[PDB]
Amino acid sequence: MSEEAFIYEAIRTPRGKQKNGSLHEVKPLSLVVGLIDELRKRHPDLDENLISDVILGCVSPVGDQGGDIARAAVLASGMPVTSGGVQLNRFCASGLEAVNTAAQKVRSGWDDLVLAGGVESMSRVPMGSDGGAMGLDPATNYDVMFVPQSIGADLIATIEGFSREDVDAYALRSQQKAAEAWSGGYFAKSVVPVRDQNGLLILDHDEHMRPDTTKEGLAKLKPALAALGGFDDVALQKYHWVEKINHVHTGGNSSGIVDGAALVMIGSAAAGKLQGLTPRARIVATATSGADPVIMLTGPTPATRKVLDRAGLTVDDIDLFELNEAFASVVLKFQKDLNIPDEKLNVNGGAIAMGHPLGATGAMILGTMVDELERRNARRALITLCIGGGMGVATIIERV
Amino acid sequence: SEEAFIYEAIRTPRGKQKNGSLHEVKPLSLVVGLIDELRKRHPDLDENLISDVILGCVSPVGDQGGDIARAAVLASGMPVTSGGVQLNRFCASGLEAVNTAAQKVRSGWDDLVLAGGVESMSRVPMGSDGGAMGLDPATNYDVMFVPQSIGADLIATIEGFSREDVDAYALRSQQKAAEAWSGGYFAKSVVPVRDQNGLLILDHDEHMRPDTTKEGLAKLKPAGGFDDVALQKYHWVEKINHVHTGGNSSGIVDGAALVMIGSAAAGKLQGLTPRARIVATATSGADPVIMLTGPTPATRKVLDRAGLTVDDIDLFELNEAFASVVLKFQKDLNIPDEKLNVNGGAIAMGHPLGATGAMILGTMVDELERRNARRALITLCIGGGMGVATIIERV
Amino acid sequence: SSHHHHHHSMPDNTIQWDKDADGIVTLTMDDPSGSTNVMNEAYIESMGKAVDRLVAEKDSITGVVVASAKKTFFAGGDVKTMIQARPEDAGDVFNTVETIKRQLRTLETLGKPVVAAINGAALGGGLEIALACHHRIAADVKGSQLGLPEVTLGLLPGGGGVTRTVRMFGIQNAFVSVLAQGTRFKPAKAKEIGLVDELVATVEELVPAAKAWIKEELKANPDGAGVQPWDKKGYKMPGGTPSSPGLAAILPSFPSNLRKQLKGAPMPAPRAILAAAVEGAQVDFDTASRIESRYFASLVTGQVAKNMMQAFFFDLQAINAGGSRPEGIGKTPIKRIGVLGAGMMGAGIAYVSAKAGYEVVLKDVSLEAAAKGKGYSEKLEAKALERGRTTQERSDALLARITPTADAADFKGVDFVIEAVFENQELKHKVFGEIEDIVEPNAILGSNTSTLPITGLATGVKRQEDFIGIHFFSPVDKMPLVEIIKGEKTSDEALARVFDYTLAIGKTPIVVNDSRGFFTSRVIGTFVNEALAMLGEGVEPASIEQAGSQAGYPAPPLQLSDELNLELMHKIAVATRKGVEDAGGTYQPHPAEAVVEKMIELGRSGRLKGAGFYEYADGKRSGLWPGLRETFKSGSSQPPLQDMIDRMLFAEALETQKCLDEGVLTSTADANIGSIMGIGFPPWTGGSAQFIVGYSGPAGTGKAAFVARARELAAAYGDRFLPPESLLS
Ligand SMILES: Oc1ccc(/C=C/c2cc(O)cc(O)c2)cc1
Ligand SMILES: Oc1ccc(/C=C/c2cc(O)cc(O)c2)cc1
Repeated sequence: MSEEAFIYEAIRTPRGKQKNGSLHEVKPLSLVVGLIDELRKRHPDLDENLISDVILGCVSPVGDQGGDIARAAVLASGMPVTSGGVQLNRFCASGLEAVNTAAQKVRSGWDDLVLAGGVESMSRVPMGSDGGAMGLDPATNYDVMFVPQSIGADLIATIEGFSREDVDAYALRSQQKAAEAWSGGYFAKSVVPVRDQNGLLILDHDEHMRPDTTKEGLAKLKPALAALGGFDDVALQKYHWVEKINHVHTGGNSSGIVDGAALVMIGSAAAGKLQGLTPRARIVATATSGADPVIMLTGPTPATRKVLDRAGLTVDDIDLFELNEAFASVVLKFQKDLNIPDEKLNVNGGAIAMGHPLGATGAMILGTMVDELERRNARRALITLCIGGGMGVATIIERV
Repeated sequence: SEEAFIYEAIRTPRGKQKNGSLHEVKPLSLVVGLIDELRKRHPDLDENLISDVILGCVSPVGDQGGDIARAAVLASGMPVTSGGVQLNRFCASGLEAVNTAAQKVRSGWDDLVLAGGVESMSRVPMGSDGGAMGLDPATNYDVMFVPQSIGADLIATIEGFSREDVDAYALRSQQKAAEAWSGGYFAKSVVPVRDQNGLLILDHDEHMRPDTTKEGLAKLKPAGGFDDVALQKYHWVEKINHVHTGGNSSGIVDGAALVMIGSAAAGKLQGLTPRARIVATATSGADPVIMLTGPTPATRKVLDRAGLTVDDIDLFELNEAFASVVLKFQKDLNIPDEKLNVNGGAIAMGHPLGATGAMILGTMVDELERRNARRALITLCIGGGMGVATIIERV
Repeated sequence: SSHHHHHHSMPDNTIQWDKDADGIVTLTMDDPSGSTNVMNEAYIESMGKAVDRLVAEKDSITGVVVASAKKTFFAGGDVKTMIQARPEDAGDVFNTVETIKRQLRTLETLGKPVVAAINGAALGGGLEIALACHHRIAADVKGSQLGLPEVTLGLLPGGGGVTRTVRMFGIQNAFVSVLAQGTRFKPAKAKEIGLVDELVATVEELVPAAKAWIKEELKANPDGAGVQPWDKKGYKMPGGTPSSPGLAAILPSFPSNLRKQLKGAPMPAPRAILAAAVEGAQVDFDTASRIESRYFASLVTGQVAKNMMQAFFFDLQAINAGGSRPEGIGKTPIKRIGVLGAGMMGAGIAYVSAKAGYEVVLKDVSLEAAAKGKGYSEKLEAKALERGRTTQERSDALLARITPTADAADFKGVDFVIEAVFENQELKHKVFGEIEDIVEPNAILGSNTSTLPITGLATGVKRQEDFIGIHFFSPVDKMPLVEIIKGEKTSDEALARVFDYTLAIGKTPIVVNDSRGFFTSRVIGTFVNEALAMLGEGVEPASIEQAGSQAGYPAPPLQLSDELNLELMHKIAVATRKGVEDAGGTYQPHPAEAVVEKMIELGRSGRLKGAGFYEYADGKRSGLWPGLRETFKSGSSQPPLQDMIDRMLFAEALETQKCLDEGVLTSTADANIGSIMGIGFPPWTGGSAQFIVGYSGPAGTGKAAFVARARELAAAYGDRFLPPESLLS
């Protein structure tokens, strides 16, 4: 609780779509090595031996993402072999948990300069490829009342009273703000185009964005593992006061299945000054809590409220709110509960437009707020992600 | 600022690979059984104060996939606010979880954290998750991937450790592990595994061969062109002396371990007694073609970070992945022979990858209290050229 | 390691040994302790000696044939022993099934072909013995059945049934089709699904055809002789293993689909069968078998298994053995039956009476309606022709015995009357007066009544000795209970005639003394009234329905109230208030009566009116009435769900104890089976009377815990939950 943790770099790859994606031919290890090579290009005189660890979030650490992909990144990129490399899985907020763990390692004073981020090539390693106890253990599945994300989001919209037009209204809002951010050049210096072993361009934009989205086209989409029956009954067996679940979530108001990776360089003030690094933002506080595991998606609210209380701040003190756009109802509930002003919530669009690379999303939307706090010349931003099982993770950053 | 303390440190018995007693037990059940034992020792523990559960797991696939730490929180009925995160740092996943838990407590943003690991290698063999360094010819052909067993034989070749030398340490590990069990050293920490009816499944480390003799170790045989690959980097070595067998290498077993770590105020708020204090942690490494060399620079890093030397440490606990690794480590730092792995190691009791770091960590917590000794240093040779080290102090 | 029960007077011997000149041993099971080979201590020792002898003489043995000398092959086990298994006896239970499977596993891996000669019923451990063989031949004989129905008793196939069926059909097919519901199969159906390989016309061909298969298998396939598919190098589980990408995509939906089918009821047996199946498919056959033993031991030592074994075994045995029938009465068949009325009840009684081989006359007010009463049988026969259960030759015989008419003279020559026109005493008195003389002189005069006392209805006929209540349930083709109501003037002979008539039409009878509400209607009334009271108290209607479903009921209570018509419930309350204010006492109205009258005032009296607690469109429930929450301010009272669930179960359980105290019922077997099969009391309880002695909650178990929980509900919801003195010390 002594050393302050500072963000020095926060970059990410463009998010390639699932069907006919440009990044499908790129091994997820190469997505991380490309970002490491970009950090070297920006800081050629950085003694990489001072980097004590590389922490990558990955929700499906199997196949191309198995065998500690963080360690493979350290070895393949020619980094100093003493730089460690660890993979962690906290589902959706694995990317931010990696950043938070790196910040906490610097705070303890026992690590000095840490790389953090995530990687998720969902077109190559689909969600669920790793299996899991909940699934291969019917005794556990039957007890915990396992319910997928999409059903919990429909349940949130049913309880809170979010109509099908309400969620599609936010879905259009995300597509519009994401297109305005790209046209304004906001992502020009943080989205690092992916190239092959010859330097040829593979992808330079978030190809999942449908910027010509209209209200009428969103209404023609039909609601979407969850197709296999029983999950509605299991959900309503716990939430017995709810009679019918209004399935409002489609592929146009839910987070997109994409490939991508992100890297955040975190270290102490002494480490940055020794390497000639300008601190961009400061990690003010982090928090971890959760909520019910049958509704699952709700859970960011205690994490946001605890990180605000931990930093001694209120909602009014935060300039920008960045919540992962897993489902429109989750963001609408989060906005409704905390009375978040609309002009401060996901000001550059979210996962509905640009995609949700599970293990890498937490670091992507974190680095998004570092760039937007500077571009707006604002002070504080709060970044949070819901997680399956009800276990949110929130983080407050301050521009420096 | 805040100091991290160890309040509990338990582990399951290690069940062997072939015809193992724990083969029918899901690795999730191994963690839940340890959570229930923590409840038995502190039934009035406010579980809402537990902010995270950090489990190490090297092969998080099948029964161990889907964030097994989160599955343990839900299946055991723990509060849903208690988090749950799986991490994989090869052989150090057990100790990295403990270290991360201590670093989260030091930062002041977590109050009470559970840490440990789980590895059911009989159900999920290592390598079941795949990987790039093995299943990607571009990066495999570049980083010179060599199995850790060949690196251990290469260590014995360079340092001049004979087949008798590594087998001598193997017999020593069997003797000390058997002496610790009969002496009751593991009575409180090894939590027997039972089924859903309460019937006994396993109450001891069944991989141990306590009647080991040096003549029997010599009758063992040493277990894709990796020899040529290793010598291409260590070009001054003509031929590798393959001295490691199944008798002088770590056993493939199933097991799990749990450690409860929190701040001084957290334990005082919940009526807990500190058993030991986490003093320092460190991470470094060396050449990944020889792999198991991270412990030596990481041990020096944790000694300098705590302002201590070898003469200040009472007990040294290095994971017995291979006999040559421990002998190489003992010669480098001039470790006294009566201080090194005093209660036996993985050669006798087994090496359940993701859980070993937390097992040998809790093993030293008990031995410090049993001897009324002060300090102990715990290190594991991570796979791929890394190393973790942790210094604990008795309270 | 041993094939025997203990390593350190002895049991009997139930297996005969015979080795032919070819080296084929024929194990003939013939337990001298009964007419059926069961899996008791005598069998385990007998098979233990025989399996030992197969190994000792393995040089002079080329094949094995497992046959039976009973009418059945092998059926069931020792329920008298399993129902006594305490939780402390989990070690003995685990060791017993491990010994049982150790014998079959040695028989299965003998290096020689083993053929099962299934001459009759092979249920439970019987089919498990056959599954251990390499070839199964069944004699296509009448009455033969094959299946693993231990889930119906709260158990699971612990003798390898779970492990082997999953090895044969995969996780999904073995669970859904065989294990989850304990489905029984005729021999022809068994061969189709893979439970049986061959069929023979008569039982005398079994042992010869078995030895013929051994000889051909030894010559045609000498390498893989006596080797199961899961003991070969390249075995591939059908549908894949839990690690297969195709099965791992649908595997997480199996527990949710099961939790959907059971509606959240606390029935642990199907949950354990699925766990043992999936966990077993991840390991070798022997490790899978041991996991099967542990899940079996967790069920036998549990309470639900004891509730179901008490109800569906012991309680059903006593009823079917004439427990409530008078002791010394003779039997007299009936020629023709007369069903008065062609409603959903009268038409239903006409179908089940004809399907057992009895001529029926269906008299109604008009021939237009009597024809549509017989149409109930036509629409159930057309549903049996497209599905293929009955043939065309058989279906014509059923509908022929139904003679729909509107003339009262067609009842000439009827020795069994079953009236079902309407709940009105002066109507039944008039309807019976029009028919009591045209029928036979010694005819049974039955009446399908729900509440009107039989003694009062008998004052409208002459020979009251043959007047009795025969209460059926809608729909009659499905509901298996017949509530025989003994009027004050009914003779003991009339009880037996209706008793044997109930067994002749394939239904389960209970004998009930005359009382307002009898047993079924009176107890089920406390069930719907407790839910209506909850609605008036402000509890969410969706929670009330979920509470009824998670309790184990087949239909939620508000849904059932619409089908029972709230006008009838108001009608009963007026009658109950009439029998109290006239006897000299003050009436204590049930709090649900205020909700009944409110729904009547709003014109929503039930599904009959087309509007009740649910809305109706196209003749089907269209959801809960949106105005229902506004009418009763739903949500203002949010009790825990377990409090709602217990309030319904305890109301019926306490009302059943009153019926046993007043003399309405004479045995707990009638109370349990009558509540289960009559009003749909959840089977996991084992009956409304078993629910008391077998209660299990957070406070404890047993009758003492039931009283404590009843007093807990009484102090927080009303004095109606106070237990009678019969349950108090
Ligand atoms: O309604 C009923 C429900 C269940 C049963 C039990 C049937 C049965 C018969 C056997 O030979 C073995 C067995 O394990 C079960 C009977 C009637
Ligand atoms: O399908 C099956 C169903 C039940 C059983 C158990 C039989 C049994 C017999 C005993 O004498 C004692 C006992 O504890 C159990 C075996 C197979």
